[PDB]
Amino acid sequence: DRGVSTFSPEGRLFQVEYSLEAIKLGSTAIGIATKEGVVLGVEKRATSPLLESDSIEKIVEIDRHIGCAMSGLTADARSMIEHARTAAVTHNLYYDEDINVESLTQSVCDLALRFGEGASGEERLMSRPFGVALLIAGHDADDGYQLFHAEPSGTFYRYNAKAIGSGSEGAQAELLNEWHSSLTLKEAELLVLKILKQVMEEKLDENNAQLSCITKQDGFKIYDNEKTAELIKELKEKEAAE
Amino acid sequence: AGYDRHITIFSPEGRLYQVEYAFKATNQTNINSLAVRGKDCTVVISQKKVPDKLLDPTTVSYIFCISRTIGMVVNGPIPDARNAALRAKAEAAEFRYKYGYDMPCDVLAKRMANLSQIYTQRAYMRPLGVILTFVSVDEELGPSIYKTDPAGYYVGYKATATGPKQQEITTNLENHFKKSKIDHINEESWEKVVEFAITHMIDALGTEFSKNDLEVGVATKDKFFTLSAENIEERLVAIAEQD
Amino acid sequence: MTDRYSFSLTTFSPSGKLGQIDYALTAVKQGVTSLGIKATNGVVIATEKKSSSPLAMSETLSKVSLLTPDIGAVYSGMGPDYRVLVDKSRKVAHTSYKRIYGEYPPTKLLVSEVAKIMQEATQSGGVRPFGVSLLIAGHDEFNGFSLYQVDPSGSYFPWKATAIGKGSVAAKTFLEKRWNDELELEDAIHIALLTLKESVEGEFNGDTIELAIIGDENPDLLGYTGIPTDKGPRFRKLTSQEINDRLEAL
Amino acid sequence: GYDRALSIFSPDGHIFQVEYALEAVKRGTCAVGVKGKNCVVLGCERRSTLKLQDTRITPSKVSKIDSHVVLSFSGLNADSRILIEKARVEAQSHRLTLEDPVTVEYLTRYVAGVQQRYTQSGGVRPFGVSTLIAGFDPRDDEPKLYQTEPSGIYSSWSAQTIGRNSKTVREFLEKNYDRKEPPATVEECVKLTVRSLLEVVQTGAKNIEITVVKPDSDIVALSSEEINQYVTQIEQEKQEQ
Amino acid sequence: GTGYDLSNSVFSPDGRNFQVEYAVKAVENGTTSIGIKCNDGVVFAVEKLITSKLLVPQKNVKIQVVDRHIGCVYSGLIPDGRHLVNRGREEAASFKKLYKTPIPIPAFADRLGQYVQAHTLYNSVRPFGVSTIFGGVDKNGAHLYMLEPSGSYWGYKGAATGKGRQSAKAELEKLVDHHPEGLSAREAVKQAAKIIYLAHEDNKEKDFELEISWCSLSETNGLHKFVKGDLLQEAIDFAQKEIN
Amino acid sequence: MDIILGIRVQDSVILASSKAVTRGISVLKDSDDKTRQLSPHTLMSFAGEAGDTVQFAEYIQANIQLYSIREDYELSPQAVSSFVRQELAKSIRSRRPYQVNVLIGGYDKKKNKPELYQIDYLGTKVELPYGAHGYSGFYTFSLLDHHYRPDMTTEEGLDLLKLCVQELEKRMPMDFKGVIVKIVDKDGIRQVDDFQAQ
Amino acid sequence: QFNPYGDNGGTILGIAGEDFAVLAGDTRNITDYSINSRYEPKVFDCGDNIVMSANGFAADGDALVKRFKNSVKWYHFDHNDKKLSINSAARNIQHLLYGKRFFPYYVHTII
Amino acid sequence: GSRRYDSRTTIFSPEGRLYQVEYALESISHAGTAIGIMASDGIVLAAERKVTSTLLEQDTSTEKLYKLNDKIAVAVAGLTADAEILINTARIHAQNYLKTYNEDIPVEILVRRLSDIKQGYTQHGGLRPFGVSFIYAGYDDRYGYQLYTSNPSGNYTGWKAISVGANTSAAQTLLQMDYKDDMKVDDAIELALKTLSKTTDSSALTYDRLEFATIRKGANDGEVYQKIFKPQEIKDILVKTGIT
Amino acid sequence: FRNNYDGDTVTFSPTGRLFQVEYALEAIKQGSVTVGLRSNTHAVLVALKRNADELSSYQKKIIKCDEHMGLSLAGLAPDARVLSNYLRQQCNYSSLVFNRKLAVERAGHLLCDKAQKNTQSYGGRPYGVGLLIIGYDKSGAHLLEFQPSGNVTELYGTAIGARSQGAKTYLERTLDTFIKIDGNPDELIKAGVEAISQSLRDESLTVDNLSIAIVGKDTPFTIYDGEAVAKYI
Repeated sequence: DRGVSTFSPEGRLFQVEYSLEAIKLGSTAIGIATKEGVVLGVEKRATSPLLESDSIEKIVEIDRHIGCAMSGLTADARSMIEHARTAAVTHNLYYDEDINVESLTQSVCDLALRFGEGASGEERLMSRPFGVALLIAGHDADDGYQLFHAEPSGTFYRYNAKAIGSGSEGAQAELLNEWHSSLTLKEAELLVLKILKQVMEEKLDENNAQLSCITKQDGFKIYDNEKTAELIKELKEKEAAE
Repeated sequence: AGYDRHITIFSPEGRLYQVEYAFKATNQTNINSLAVRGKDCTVVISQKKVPDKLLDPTTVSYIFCISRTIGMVVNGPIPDARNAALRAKAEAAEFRYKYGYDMPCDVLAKRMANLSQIYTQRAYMRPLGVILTFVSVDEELGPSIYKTDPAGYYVGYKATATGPKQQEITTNLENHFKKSKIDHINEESWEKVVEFAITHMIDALGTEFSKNDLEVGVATKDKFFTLSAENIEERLVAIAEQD
Repeated sequence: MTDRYSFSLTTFSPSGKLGQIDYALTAVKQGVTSLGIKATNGVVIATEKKSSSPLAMSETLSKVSLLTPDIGAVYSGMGPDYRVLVDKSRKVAHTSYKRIYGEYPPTKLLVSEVAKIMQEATQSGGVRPFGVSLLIAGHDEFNGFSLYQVDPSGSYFPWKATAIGKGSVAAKTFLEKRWNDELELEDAIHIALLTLKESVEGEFNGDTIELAIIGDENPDLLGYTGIPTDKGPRFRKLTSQEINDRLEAL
Repeated sequence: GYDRALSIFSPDGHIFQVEYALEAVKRGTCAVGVKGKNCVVLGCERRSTLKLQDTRITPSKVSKIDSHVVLSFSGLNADSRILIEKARVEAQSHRLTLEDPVTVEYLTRYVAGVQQRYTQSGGVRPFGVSTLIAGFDPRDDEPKLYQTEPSGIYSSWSAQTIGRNSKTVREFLEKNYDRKEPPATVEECVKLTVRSLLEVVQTGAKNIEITVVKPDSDIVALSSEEINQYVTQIEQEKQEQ
Repeated sequence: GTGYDLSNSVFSPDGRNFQVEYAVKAVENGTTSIGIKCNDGVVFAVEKLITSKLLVPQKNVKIQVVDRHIGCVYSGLIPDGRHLVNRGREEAASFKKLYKTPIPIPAFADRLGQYVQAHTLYNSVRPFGVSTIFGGVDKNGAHLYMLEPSGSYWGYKGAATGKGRQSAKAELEKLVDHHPEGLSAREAVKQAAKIIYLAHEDNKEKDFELEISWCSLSETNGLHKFVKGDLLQEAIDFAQKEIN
Repeated sequence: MDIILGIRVQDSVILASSKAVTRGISVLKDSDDKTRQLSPHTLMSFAGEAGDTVQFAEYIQANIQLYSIREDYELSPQAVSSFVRQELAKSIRSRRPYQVNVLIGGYDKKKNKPELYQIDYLGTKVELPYGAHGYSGFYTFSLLDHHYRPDMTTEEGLDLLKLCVQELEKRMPMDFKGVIVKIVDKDGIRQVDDFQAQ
Repeated sequence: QFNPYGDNGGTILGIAGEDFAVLAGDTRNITDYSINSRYEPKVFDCGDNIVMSANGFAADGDALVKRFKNSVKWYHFDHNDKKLSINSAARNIQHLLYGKRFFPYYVHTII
Repeated sequence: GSRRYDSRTTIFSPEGRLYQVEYALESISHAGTAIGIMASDGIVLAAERKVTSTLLEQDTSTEKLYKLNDKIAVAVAGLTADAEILINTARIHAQNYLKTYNEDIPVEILVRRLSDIKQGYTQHGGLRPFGVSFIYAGYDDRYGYQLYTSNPSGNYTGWKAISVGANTSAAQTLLQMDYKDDMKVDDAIELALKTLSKTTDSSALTYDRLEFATIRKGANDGEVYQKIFKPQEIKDILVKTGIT
Repeated sequence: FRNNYDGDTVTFSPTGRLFQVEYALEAIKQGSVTVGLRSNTHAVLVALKRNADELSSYQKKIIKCDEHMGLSLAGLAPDARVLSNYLRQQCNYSSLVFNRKLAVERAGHLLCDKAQKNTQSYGGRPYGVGLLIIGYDKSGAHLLEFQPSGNVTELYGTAIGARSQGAKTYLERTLDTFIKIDGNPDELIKAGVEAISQSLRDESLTVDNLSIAIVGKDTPFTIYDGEAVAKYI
C-alpha cells in the first residue's frame, strides 16, 4: 500500500489531511473568548430519541481553569483528555502552580504526530493520527482568558472565537462579524447558542445542545439544562424583538 | 501474485527466481577460474582483467586467504565477494577458538553453504551473487576443493571451473581425467601443478596469457598463498618451453 | 535492517489452497526419486546420486543421513533445505530428548519434531516452506522398525513402503506388487534396487546409488567395549562395494 | 513484531476497518435491552442455521461481568469473549484497588476504551462487536443501560437494540417505550422486550432468551417456559383484535 | 515481468540491482571531485559550485578527515557522504581502541566497503548516493581508494567521480603516462588544481570554488591537512594559467 | 505472632483469630478481623509479616472471585487450597517472599463435608481435623488431641475451642485481646458475635 | 571499599527580611584536616532573583545547583521566559532531590 | 519496505467477514469427514482417513483422533500439522490446571482456551489462521459427557451430534434425521458408521479408512474410560453394525 | 513514472531522485517567507507571520535555542519544534559537559546528520520544514540555511518560503553593503525588513504580523514582536 506517514506531491501528510476530513463530519463545536470569560458550546446530536442525551459528553474538564470541547471521531479524544489532565495535574505536583493554558495545549499537540509504523525519531507508537479536533478554553495569570484550536496536525492556533465541525465554515463567517473585543460573557453565551441554532439540523433546545464556560472566579463549569433552557428562551425573545 | 519473483518464495513451478537471478550475477565480472588437485597441493587459477589505467593492479583480486590453510576464490561482484570473504574469515577464526583445531575446508564450505541456504528461505535476506571455491590441503582429507553457490548447494570436486566459459574448461578437464584415470594431477611440485592448470586453461579458452592476465593461489600442507606477477611469469616461461 | 517480514508468506487462497505448500510439493516432484521399504527385521531407504558434474565427488555429498544411531533420513526436493533440516533434526534429538531422558527419541517422536519445524515454516512470519519431503526410517525398543514420510506442510504418515520424487507414481505401483508382510531385510534391499533401476537413466552402480538400512545392532561400529547393555547402532550405510556385489544377483 | 497500521484514514475521512467491523455486527444475532422503573432486561435471539445443539453447554449471549452487571452483544462471538474476559478482570481489579465494585458506566467506559484502542494500534483489527452493558451501581436503585461499538463510542439508552434487523426492533421500541412511564414491572418490562424480539425472531420460543437484572446483584435468566408464556399471552393480544 | 527496480535488494532477471544503479545516477549528477596518489602521500581536490554570491567563501568545507591520517571527499548526496564518514570515524576509533595502531588505509577501506555493501542487502534501506574518494599514509606508504554505491572499491593511482568525471579521468590518465617514476606531493597539488579547473567545463555555467587537501609523509608528516594560503593560491594560478 | 486456630467438626469448620494488632510498644487495635472470604463457602484466616499478610489474602480473594464469575461456579475447598499453596510456593523463591501463614476453612457443597487446610509461608500444605500457626498449637494441641472427635457438633467444637482460648489466656505471655470466631458450613459463613463470654 | 561520599565542610546561612533576603557562606573548602581552597564560591545566583547553595559534599552540591539552573533554563523555554517563583523553585528542587531518594545528594540545600 | 508483500491475514471484508477464516474453512471442507455423536451413557468419535494406500501402515497411524487428557479427546478435520501444534498446547493446558488445582480440567475450560488461541491469529500478528476444526468429546463431573466444536474463527459451540470436514451438509441432515435424546452409546456408534457410510466419496467403507473412539463409563467400575479402537476393533464393529 | 517511486524515502527514482524528500521540500515553498542576513557583528532574522482568520493569532516563526543561537522556520511548525528542541539539547550538552558554547557550524552539522537519518531508513519521513539559523560564536556572526534533505549551508543572507526569491535577489544585490553594517543593529534589521518586503504581495507588514530576531557580539539572541517591531514598519 502506502506508508501512514507519507508526503503528498504537494508537501502534505496524507493521513493528516484525511484526518481533517473526518472532523468536518463531526458535530458542531463553538468557542468564544471575552474579557469576562470563555464560553464553549457543542451540538449533542443524538442518533435516536431512546438515547439519553445527557450521556453525551463532548465538553470536559481538564483542570479547574481549563476545559475543552471536541468534534470528530470523539472516541479518539479519550487518551487526549487523559494526557491533558495528567499534564495539568503533574505540572502542579512538580511546580506548585497551575499549568498555563498554552502549555497544556502544546502538550496535547505533541501527541498528535506521534504516529507511524516505524518513524525514525523516537518511538511513535499509534497506527494513525487522531480523528478529532479540540477547542481548549481556559484562564491563567499570564495571559488571562484564552481559547485554542488544536488539530491532528500537531499545530494549534489561538482564537477570539472559533467554530469546528459540520457547520464550521458558515459559523466562522458569522463569528467573523459578530465578535468584537467588548463582548460580555452573557452576550457570548447567546451568540454561541444563536450560531449553533442556525447550523443545527435539529431545533436547538436544552437537550441536543450544551453550554459551559470558564471564569477566573468559578473556573470551568458546564451549564445544566435548566440554566441553558432559559438562555435559549431569552434568545428567542431577543430575536423576535426585531 | 507476481511478487514470487522479487523475494525468495516459491513460484507456481516450485522455483526460486531470485536464486536463479543471483546465479546470473555471478558472471558480472566476466572472469573464469579453475581449481585442480595435486599429489599433495591444491591450485586455483583465475583470470585477471584490469582495463582501467588509473587502477592499482595490485589491489584487484578475487582470491582470498581465509586462514593459514584455507584459500577462497570468488566468481561474482566484488562487494558480495568481500562480504563472503569477511564472513568466512570470521567463521574460521571462531571455529579454531571454540574447537581447538583449524577449521577444515569442507566444513567451512558447508557452513557458508548453510548461510546461503538461509537467504534462500528468509525473505528479508537477498542471496549473494557469488560462487565460492574453497581450497586447501586438509590434515585429514588431503588436497581439497569445495564450492558453494547462491542456492546453498555445495560439493567436493576432483577439479572444477567457474565463470562464463565454465563449460569449456570443465569438459577439457573431464577429458583429461578420463584419460589419466586418476582423480588428480600426479605431480610432486606445485609449480608443475600450476603449470598444468594454466596450460589447460589456455587450451580450453583458446587463449594465451601474460603475467598480468592471471591470478594464482596455492595450498600446501599448512599454508595457502598466492603467487606474484613474477612467480607467475616464471610459470608462464616454463610452459612456453614445452610448446 | 531488522526483518520487517513478521507476517505470513503462506496464506489461504479463496479456494482454500495454501499456495506455497503446494508449490513446495511441486518442487519435490521435480526431485530425484528416493524410496523406503520396511521389512520384518529392518528398513531400507535409498535414492540416486544425481552427480551434478563428472568433476564433482558424489561421496562428498550424502543424501542419506544418520539422525540418531537408529534413525536415518533420505529426501527428494531441495538438497540445501534437507541439509539444514538434517542438522536441526540431529540437534532436536538431543536438546528435546537425549538431554532429558538420557536416551535417543523413538522414531515417531523425532519425526514429529521434524514435522513441527516444517509446519512452522508454513506459518511463521517472513519465511517459505521447506521444499523437501523426507523418508525417515528407524527403530526403537518399544515400536520396533518404522518408516515415515514428512511433507512440506508438516504432515507425516507411516508406510510399509513408498517412494517420493520424479518417478514416485511408477515406483509406488511396483512396490505395491512386490511388498508383503513377510519380507526379510535382504528381500527389501533387493526390491529396493529393482525399484530404483526403473527410475535410473544412465549408470546404475554402487557409485551412483546411495542406500542405508536400519537392522541389527553393529557392536563392531560402537567404538568401545566393556558395557554389555550397549550393543551398537542399527543404522548402517552400505558401501559402494556392497551395492555392486548385490547388483550382480539383481 | 507485526505492527502494520490496519486501521487508517481514507480520502473521505473514513476508517473502513472500523466501518467493516460494524458490518460484522449488523450480521450478528439481534440483541436488545430495555430499562424498567426498577430493573433492566436483556433479550437476545438464537440463530437456527443449524439446530441439534446442546443448549446446556453452548455459551449463552448474556454474560455476567460482576454480580451486579451484565453484558450481551451482537457480532463475532470469538471477539466478544476477549472483551468479556478483559471486563471481568478489570471488575475484580477495581474492587481490589478502590474497594468498591464498578459503576455500570465505568465498566462501560472501560470496554469502550479497549475497543477504541484496537482502532489506532498497529498490527490489530477492530473488534467486530457492539455491546449492551446493564445493571445497578453499588447501593443505587436507578437502572443503567449502555451500549458500545467497534469505534469505541458509547452512551446510555432507555432501550436499545443491536444486530440484524435492529432497525426494525428499534422502530418498535421508539413507538412503544415512554420515558414518562417506563415498564414499572419486571413482568411488563420483560413483555415489552419479548414483543420487540418477536417483531423479528419470527416465532422462536427456543430462539429467544431473557435475563432480568434487579438492584443489589439480583440477576436471573428465564427458562423456555417462562418465556414461552410471555410469547403466548402476547399472541392473544393480537388475535383479540 | 517488471518492477525489479522498485525495491532495493531485488535481483533483476539479468542479475542487476537497479536501485544501486539509480543511486549511481545521483552520484554522476554531483560535483566533480578527485584523488591523486603521489610518491609519498595522496592529494584530494573538489569543485564547489558557487550557487550564489551569498555563499560565504571558503566556509562550507567539503573534504572531511577521519582520525588524523585519512582524507575523504565524495560526490552525490552530501548528507549521505557525511553519514558514511561518521561511520568511518567510529570504525577507525574502535579499531585504534583495541589495536592501538591507527587504522591502516586498506583496512579502513574494507570497513567502509562492508558498510556500504550492507545497504544493498535489504529493501528496508536505501543505497548510498555517493562515490567516495579517500586515502592516506600508513605503515606501508600511501593508498588512494574510491568506493561506489554498490560497495565496490579498488586502489587507484588517480581517481575521479562526479559531473566532470570524464575530463578528469582523461587528465589523470595523462599524468600516469607522463610520470612513470611518480609525482611529488607539491606537484600533485598543482596538477589537482588543474584537473579540477578543466573538469569544471562540464558545468561552466556556475562559478566555482576550489578545495584541496593532502596527506604526505614529507609535507604533512603523514597527517591529513588542508592546502591553504600561498600554496593554495599558487596552485590556483598554475591552473588558471594552463586553462588558457 | 497472632493466633490462628482452626477446627473441623462434623458439619462445619471453625476458625478463631486473635483480634489484637500490636505495633512495637503499643496495641493499636483490638477488633481486627484476620480473615477474608474467598467464596460463599470458603474462608481463609491469616498471620505473618505486616504488609504481606493482607496483600496476599486480598490477592487470593480477587482471583477466586474472578474464577467464580468466569466459570459461574464455586471451586471446591481442596481446589482453592491447592491454588493458594502454589502461590505461596512461588513466593518462596521470589525476589521478596510473602511471609504469610494461612488456614483455609471450607464446606464442599458437592462432597457435603467440611474441610480444614493449613498452609505456611513455604507453601507447606496439610489437611487436618484441627490446626494452628505459630506457637498457638503448643498450648492447644494437647487439649484437642485429647477431646477432639470427628462426629463433634458445631456446639461441642465451639466449647472445645473456648477451652483452648482459655489455656492460651493463661499460659501465653501476650494479650491477644481475644478471638473472633467464624463458622463455615453448608449454609455459608457466619460469625459467632458472642464468644466474648460464650 | 569504595565510599562515594565525602565532606567538604562549609557553613551557610539564610535570613529573610520583610522586602529582601540574604544567603551567605564561608568560602573555605576542605578535606579532612587540609584546606583545598580559601576561596571557592558556594552561594550561586541562578536567575529570576533566586540564590541557592547546596552545602555538604561539594561534588553533589555542584551537581544539584547545575541541575537546578538548567531547570530554570528550560522553564524559560517551555513557559515563554516566565519568571520562576521562589515557591515553584522549592517544589522543583524537592523533586530533583527526592528523585535520588535512594542514593541522595549528600547536601543540605538552602535557597 | 516489506509492506509490499503483506497479505494482511487479519482484516474485515467490506461485508464484515474474515477472508482467511472463510478460506481456512473452505480448506477444511475438503478434509476427511469427522463425526461426533453424544449418547446418554457415552460419546462417539468417528473419522474417515483421507487418502490411503496398501502400504500405508495403519497400526502406527493416527491422523484424526488424538487423546488430549484421560477424559478428553478430539477429532481433527484439516491440516494435521496445524492440529498437532494446537493439540499439544492443549495437553499442556490440561496439566497446568491439574497442577494448580489438583482437579482434572473441566471440558469447556480446555475448549475455551484452545478456541481463544485460534481467535488470536484472527485479530493480531499478521499470521495465517490454523486450518483446523475440532470436535471435542470429553467428560467431567459438572456437565457429564459433552460434545464441542471449534473452527479457525475461534468460535466454539456444543452439540448432541455434529460433523466437520467434507460433506457436512449431507452428514448433518442424516444425523438430524435419526438422532434421539434417549440414544445409548452403541446406538450412537451405529448411527455414526452409517452416516459416514452414506457420505463417503469412497466405494465402500472399510476399516483401513477409519478411526474410532468412545468415551463410556465402564459400568463395572464407576469411572469413565477412553478407548481409541484398534484396526481389528474397527473391523469388528464394522461387521456387527452390518457394514461388514 | 514518479508514482512508482515516491511512496517512501527508501526508494531512488530511475534518475537518482528521492521524491519523498522533494515533496518535503515543497512544504517549505508553501510556507511563509522568512529572511536571514548578517554583518560582522550581528546576525538578523526577519519573518512574516501568518494567521488563519482575523480572530486567530499569528503563528510564531522564530525560536530561541540558546543565548547565542536561534532560528526561523518555514514549513511544518511541529517539525520546527522537534528540530529546534533537538538543537537546544545540543547547545545544552556542549555547555554542561564542556563548558563550551556550541558553534553554529557544529550545530549545522548535527542538524544535517539528524535530518539525513529520516531519508535512508524505512518507516521514517523527511522533516517538512526549512530553517534559518543565526548565532554568534567564537568565530563571529553566522547564518545557516537548513533544508529537509540534510543540506545545511553558511551564507551572508538568504530567504525561504513563498516568494522568497524576491528577497534572495535583493540580498544578493545588497550584499556588499549590509555585510558591513557592524555596530549598528537597527540598520541591519532595517536591511532585513527591506529584504523581506521584496517578497510581499498579499499585504503589507504590520505590527502584529512582523517578527524580528537578533544576536551578536554583546547581544544575547532576542525576539521582537508587536509594538517591539513598530519602529521598523
